[PDB]
Amino acid sequence: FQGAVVTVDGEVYGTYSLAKDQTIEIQDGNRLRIQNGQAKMEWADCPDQLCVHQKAISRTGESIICLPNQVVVSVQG
Amino acid sequence: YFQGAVVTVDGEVYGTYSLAKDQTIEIQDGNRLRIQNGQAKMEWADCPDQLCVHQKAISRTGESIICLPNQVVVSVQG
Ligand SMILES: [Zn+2]
Ligand SMILES: [Zn+2]
Repeated sequence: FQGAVVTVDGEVYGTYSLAKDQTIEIQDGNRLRIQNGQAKMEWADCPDQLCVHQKAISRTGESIICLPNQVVVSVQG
Repeated sequence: YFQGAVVTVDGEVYGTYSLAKDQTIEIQDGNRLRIQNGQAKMEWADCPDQLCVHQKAISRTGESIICLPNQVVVSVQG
């Protein structure tokens, strides 16, 4: 399956299918929304809010990162 | 203040490299980043999937290139 791989401090947190609408609360500091086959950072407690402003991802290799919270979201097949 | 490519390996910041200067960053033995014409691109990697090498060049704040097998994160900050 094609999913959004989430790593926190370099450790794989989980892999979430893009084909299923879901909301992932990543260790209280980030919230990922999977909707219509795309992953987007819906909310974050980081000061810069850069992760929240990155465009939704759906293609293999694409990523969303929250550097202050060491969160990496990546699309893997 | 400058626009640069922040490189993290295993969550540790290695450095920030100005996008305004053409340079090659050899990130340990597994990844090589090329800064050229104000853009950062993964030129080479020893990873099996080669996904980082196929990612589009980045130049805008927040944009990223990641090599998941080698725990390399490249991000534009500033
Ligand atoms: Zn963030
Ligand atoms: Zn790679």
